[PDB]
Amino acid sequence: FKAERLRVNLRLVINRLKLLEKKKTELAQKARKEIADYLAAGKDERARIRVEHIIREDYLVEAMEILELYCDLLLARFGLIQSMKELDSGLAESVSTLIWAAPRLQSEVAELKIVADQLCAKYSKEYGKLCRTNQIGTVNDRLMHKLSVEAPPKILVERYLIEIAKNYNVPYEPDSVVMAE
Amino acid sequence: ATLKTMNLEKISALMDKFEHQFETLDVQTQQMEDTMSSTTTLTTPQNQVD
Amino acid sequence: SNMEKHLFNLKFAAKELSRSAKKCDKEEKAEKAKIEKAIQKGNMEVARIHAENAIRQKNQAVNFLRMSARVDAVAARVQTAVTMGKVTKSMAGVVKSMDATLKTMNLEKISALMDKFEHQFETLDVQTQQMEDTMSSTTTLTTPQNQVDMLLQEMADEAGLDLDELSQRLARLRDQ
Amino acid sequence: SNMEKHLFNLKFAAKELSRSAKKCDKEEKAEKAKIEKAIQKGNMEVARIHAENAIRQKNQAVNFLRMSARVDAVAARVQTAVTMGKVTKSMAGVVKSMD
Amino acid sequence: HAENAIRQKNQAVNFLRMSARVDAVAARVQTAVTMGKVTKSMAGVVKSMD
Repeated sequence: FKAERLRVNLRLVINRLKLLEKKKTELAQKARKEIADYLAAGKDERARIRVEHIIREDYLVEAMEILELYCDLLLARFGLIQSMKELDSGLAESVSTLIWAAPRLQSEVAELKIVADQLCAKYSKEYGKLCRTNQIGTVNDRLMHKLSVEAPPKILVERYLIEIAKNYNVPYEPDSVVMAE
Repeated sequence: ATLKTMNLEKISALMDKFEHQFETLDVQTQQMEDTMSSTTTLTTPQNQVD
Repeated sequence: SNMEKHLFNLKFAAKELSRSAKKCDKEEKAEKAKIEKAIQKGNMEVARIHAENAIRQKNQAVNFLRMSARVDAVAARVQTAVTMGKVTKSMAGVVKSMDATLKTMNLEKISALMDKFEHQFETLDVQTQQMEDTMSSTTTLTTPQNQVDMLLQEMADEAGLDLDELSQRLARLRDQ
Repeated sequence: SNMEKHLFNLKFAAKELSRSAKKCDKEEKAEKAKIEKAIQKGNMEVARIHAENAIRQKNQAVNFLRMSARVDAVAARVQTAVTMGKVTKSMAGVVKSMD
Repeated sequence: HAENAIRQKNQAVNFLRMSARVDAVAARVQTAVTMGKVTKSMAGVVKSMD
């Protein structure tokens, strides 16, 4: 395969993740205002789903941060992985997590897919269209949970609502049924 | 069309080439500095300028 | 190219929306004055239609201003893109030129050429020294040494700063 | 040659970005004045759009100025290269003649 | 700037020395040319007198 292509694409992914992180942060800051407004107009479940979007976006941001960390680690040890044919223990987690997340963020970032392809075409032990699906069972659990697709816990959403109402100087009556459990 | 033609990878490669080219140009300038300082040395002593 | 003309059209539409908002503002003023001059005569419906017309003018004006700001931002972004593209094209051009030049005029060729320059001008120095010797030997009767020495000593004493028997004895030695 | 015209284009784009930043600055001033004259009449949304427009003009201006500085540096480097190349060509010529 | 000035001074004195030399040579050649014209005229008058 081409190694310089991988290196360049890693740098590009890093930069794109930085920009996207900043942008997502700004958008969240701008949407929290809308959430507060919806809270200040009777609508409660609506603002609930909105803050659900927000927490999902923030999980995405955290996952992108971790992914950027792993990409920078790979860019650092590039010289090491470019020579050896079999990956080491230090790069195993990074490679697995990145290859597992590539199809997840393939829409937001495209270079990540190319990175995953280069890594797949580079390795052969448990690597491929099907071998990777079984060899990606050692990816980061934290990122796996953050990037997962599941309805967050209602208690967390209620706490987010409470806080967003406190900061924006507006009232909010959290459901005791959720605050109890 | 432009991005498909002038992609990010092509940009990075081109910029690295630019950088290396001008580093080589610096080397050339240093080479010429050394030579020109060696040649015109009798007409430009060090003790006098000091 | 196409992007440039499209940018021009964007900025045109932007300032068009701007001037249209200004037009709507002045029309709002005119309607507000017409309603003033009409309500005095006891017309309630005429005033009502004038008022709603003015409110519509105001609202459309603010909308046009918002749209104009948006389009101005977009056109500014496109201008950034166009300028950056021109810069990129120029940088690619100079990259190609430098590649050709360096491939033609490499570092090794430079070093060799400069060494040749140096040696050539050293040889030229030798030539100059050869000509110095000859010209000093030729014009020696018209430029003795004793005379110039005496002149220098005298003019130094003036400006105020300090700086035959020999051959006969050599002849004595030759005779010995 | 090609390098010379490309350098000219680079410097042109540089000063173009510079004048564009100046244009954005004066537009920022104009918008700041328009928001002043509009907030007096009790328009909150109009002021808001004018304000964000002014902030955008300021940010784009500083960006254009940074880009202009970069391109100016690059064009200066290319000018150095072009001049050094002309000098090299002349030195080669005199070398051949002296030879 | 200092080394440039020293180089200018040295090149100036060198140019002055070279100029003096060439002036001496040109004066010698002028002597030769004038003497040659005189010789030609003397030969002419010699032929005429003969």
